Amino acid sequence: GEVEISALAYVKMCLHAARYPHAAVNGLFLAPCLTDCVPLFHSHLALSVMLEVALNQVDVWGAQAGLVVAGYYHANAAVNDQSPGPLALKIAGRIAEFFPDAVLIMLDNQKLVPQPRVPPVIVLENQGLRWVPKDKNLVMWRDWEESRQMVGALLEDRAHQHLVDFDCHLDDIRQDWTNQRLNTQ
Amino acid sequence: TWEEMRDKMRKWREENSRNSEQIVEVGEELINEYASKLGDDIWIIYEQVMIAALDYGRDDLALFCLQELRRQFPGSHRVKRLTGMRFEAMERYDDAIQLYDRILQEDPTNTAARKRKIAIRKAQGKNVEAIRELNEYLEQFVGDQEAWHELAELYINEHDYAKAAFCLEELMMTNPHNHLYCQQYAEVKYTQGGLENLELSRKYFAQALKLNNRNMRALFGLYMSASHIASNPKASAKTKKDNMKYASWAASQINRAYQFAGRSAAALEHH
Repeated sequence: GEVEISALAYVKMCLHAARYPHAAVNGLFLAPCLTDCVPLFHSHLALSVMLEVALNQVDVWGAQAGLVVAGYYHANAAVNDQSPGPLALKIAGRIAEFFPDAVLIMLDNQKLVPQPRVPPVIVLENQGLRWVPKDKNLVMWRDWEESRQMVGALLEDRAHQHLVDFDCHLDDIRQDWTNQRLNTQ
Repeated sequence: TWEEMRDKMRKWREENSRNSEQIVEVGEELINEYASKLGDDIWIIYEQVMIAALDYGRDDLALFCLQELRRQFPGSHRVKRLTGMRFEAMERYDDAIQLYDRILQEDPTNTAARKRKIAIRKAQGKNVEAIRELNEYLEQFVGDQEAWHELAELYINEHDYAKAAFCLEELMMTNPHNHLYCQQYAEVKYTQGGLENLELSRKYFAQALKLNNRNMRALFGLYMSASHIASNPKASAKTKKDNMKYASWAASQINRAYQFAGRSAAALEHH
C-alpha cells in the first residue's frame, strides 16, 4: 500500500549519506508512515555482528517509544547503481520477517547536494521473497518542497558533520544515534 | 600584497581547512589582483585555490590554476595529483585510472595513488577488478600491510569472507598486539557462521578485548558470540556452560560501560 515518508526521516538519511560521500551507508526507518530514522553504518556493512547488535538496540528503543522498525535504506558506493545488492535484500528481507509491509529504499547519494526536482530514491516493497519497485503513486511525502530546502540549508551549515550513526556510536558510546539534536524542527 | 589575505591562506594550509568557499574567495582575489606581490607563495596559493575550486564547483578557476602549475612544474608528481583530482571530480574515471597507473609505474608502492585507484574502482562498481589488481601487487610486495587491509575490506564488500579472513591473518601475524585486526578477524569468522567459526570468533574477540579493554566492538562481539554458542545444541555442556559465563560477564561489562558513558555524558551536558 501507500507509505508516507516524513521530513525528519528523509533529512537524516540524506545527512548520513552526505557525511560519508562515496561510501555505502545504510539505516533504518521507524513507524508507529515512516516517521524517524536511525543511521546505521558507513563501513564494512556486510559483516553481521554489529548489525545484529544495532537491530536489537533500535527494536527495544522503538518498542518503548511506541515505534516499530518499518524500513531500511541503502546507498551504493557505485555511482551508476541504485539497485539493491544481496546485502540490501538480505537485511530488508529479514526486516520484513517481523514487518511484512517493510520498505527498502535505495538512495542515489549522487543526487544530494543539488537536491533534485524529484526524490533521489527508489522505494521497493516485498512481493513474495522478491523486492519490486513501488508504483510511484503509492509513495507520499509530507511537504516534499520543504524537505528539499532544509537539506540544502543544513548541508550548507555543515550540519551533517553532527550526524551520528551506529558506527560512530560504537567508536564512542556517549554519542546519541537517535540524534536528539533534531533541531531541524 | 594584502597581508590579511596571504596569511589567511597560510594558516588555512597549515591547519588543513575545509572552508572551500572562503579559500576560493580570498585566493582568486589574490591571483587576479596581487600576483605581482605574492612572491614565493604564489604556487602554493595556485594549488590551494585549485583544490577548493574543485570542491566548490568553479571548474573554470580550477583549470586555470592547473594550467599555470603545469607550466611552472612540467612533469611533476604533484601536478599529476591535481590532474587526477580534477578527473575524479568530473567523474572522468578512466582518465583518472590512466594517470594513477603511470604514477604507480614510476613508484609501485605509491600508497596515495593505489588508494585513489581503489576508490575509483568502487565508484565504477569494479570491485572485482580492484581485487585482482591488489592481488597482483601483493604477490610482488607482500610486505605492504596497508594494502593487505585494503584487500580484506574489498573481500568483505564482495561477501568473500574466507578470503577476507585470510588477509586479516597476515595483519594479525605481522601485528600480533594490534587489537583492531583481532576484532575484525573475529567479526569475519562470526559472519562466516557455524559453531566452530563462532567458538573461534569468541576467542579472538576475547584477545582483542585483552589487547584493548575499551574496544566496544570486541565487547559486543564476545557477548554475541558467547550467547549463540551457549544456545547451540551441537556444543558440549562444558563448552555451553563456559560460554554462558563469558556472556553474562560480557553483559555486565556492557551494562557498566553504558552507565559510565551515561554519567560522563551528563557531566558534559552540564558544562
